[PDB]
Amino acid sequence: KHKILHRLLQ
Amino acid sequence: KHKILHRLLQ
Amino acid sequence: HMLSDEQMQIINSLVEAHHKTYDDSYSDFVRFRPPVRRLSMLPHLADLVSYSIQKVIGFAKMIPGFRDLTAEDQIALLKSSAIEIIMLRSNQSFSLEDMSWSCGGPDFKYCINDVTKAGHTLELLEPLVKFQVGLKKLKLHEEEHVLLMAICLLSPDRPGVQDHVRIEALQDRLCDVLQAYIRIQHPGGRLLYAKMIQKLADLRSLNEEHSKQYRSLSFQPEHSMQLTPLVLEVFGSEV
Amino acid sequence: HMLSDEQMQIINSLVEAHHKTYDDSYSDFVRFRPPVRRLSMLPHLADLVSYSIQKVIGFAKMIPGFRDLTAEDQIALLKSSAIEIIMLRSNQSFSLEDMSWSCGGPDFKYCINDVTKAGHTLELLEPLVKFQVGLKKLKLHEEEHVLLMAICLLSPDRPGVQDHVRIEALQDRLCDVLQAYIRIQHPGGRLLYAKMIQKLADLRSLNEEHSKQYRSLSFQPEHSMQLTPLVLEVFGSEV
Repeated sequence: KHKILHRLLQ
Repeated sequence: KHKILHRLLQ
Repeated sequence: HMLSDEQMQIINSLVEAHHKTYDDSYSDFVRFRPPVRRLSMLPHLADLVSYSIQKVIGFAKMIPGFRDLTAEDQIALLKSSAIEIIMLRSNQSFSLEDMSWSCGGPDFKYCINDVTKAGHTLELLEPLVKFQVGLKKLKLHEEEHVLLMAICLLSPDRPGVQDHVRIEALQDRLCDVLQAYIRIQHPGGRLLYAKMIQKLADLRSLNEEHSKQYRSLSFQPEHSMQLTPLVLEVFGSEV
Repeated sequence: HMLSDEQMQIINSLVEAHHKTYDDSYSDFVRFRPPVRRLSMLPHLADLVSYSIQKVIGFAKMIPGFRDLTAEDQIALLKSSAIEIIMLRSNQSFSLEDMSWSCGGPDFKYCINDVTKAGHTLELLEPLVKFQVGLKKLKLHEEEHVLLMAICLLSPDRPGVQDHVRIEALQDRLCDVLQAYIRIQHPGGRLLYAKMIQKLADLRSLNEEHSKQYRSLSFQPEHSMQLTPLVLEVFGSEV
């Protein structure tokens, strides 16, 4: 998943 | 899943 | 006529269950992430809702006949009604005086505006107040309020319920005690019951509306990250 | 000799990236769930760590050559080094005077004891202080401290890394600038470099130890529910 990290990484 | 609910429900 | 023992012991248990899970001083609110007046109230309100779910679960566990349901139906009932029960109990902190939820000094007084800075709009925040007002006006006895909650929770018409027949039976028994109590102990309450059951229908719209708004919020990771694991689990779609 | 332009512009960027993501006043800490002295500090420290991850991500995004990596390797590097980078930056708030992390009045001063009321024991909390002390003693320049962090983050020896050759190259370039800088600008630092690289090895043990402790904590839902979505995601095992 890693939904949040993908977002924070732009 | 519902790991937390199963726990809170004892 | 007059109430029976079995019936009355349902009331003792429910009233006690509520007392054991609702604090009129709202002292635990200082442990939540502080409120801040995109969506600055989201962090604090997410903690308030999270806290509430925990409380609604402790109450549910004490509703007679609930612990006998399958872990699955217990989960299914909690997931679908949680928000409605949070709204019902919140009436206790609602003030017709200032149209808000007064749980403390200016810090924990919640206005319509605040819920907006938490991802919700006015268009649908409107029915919540109307519901709160209409409910407040019914001047329910603690016994009736605690019963309405137990009945709401035991609605057999919930997505994911299995043994809907047994749930249906339990909710029915509680509806008896509520009807009897109004008749026996509630002077001037001839229409009350019907008005209460009515409130259950209003809770469904409020529920549905919340689902849609919440769905949007949760799909945006910069927002869902502000929520709590329990909230994400209770309002989540995993089956 | 003397530093080159390319090298120096690496230092400008890193020093600026750190300034843009580290506040010496720790003013945002009031937004965390309040600290409480089973595992009463878990709620507050979970917010501190969560906040930090966000900061480590903003810093990483500004490390030259990092944004060019695949979204996957970026995630893999952050997931494995996050805790180490949190520990490195925390040195700035560490006090040899009182052996704690002083981020505010008595409220935000973190003792070894506190981390214990958050699921961690003394046996392994011991090496963290020793690391902090040894690191503090090296009296690093802001430029060296910000470099060590950039180097730690770009370790090619991380589970889940794909393009370990490119990561290896980037980390190497940064190691140059760090070595050159010590030589040119750091009077009396002949052994420093080796001492710094040494610290990277200590971070690995600290990392491994944390993993084990965290694993236990997360498997117990009554505890993991106290964590934040980001923490659960960064330290989670999903691949």
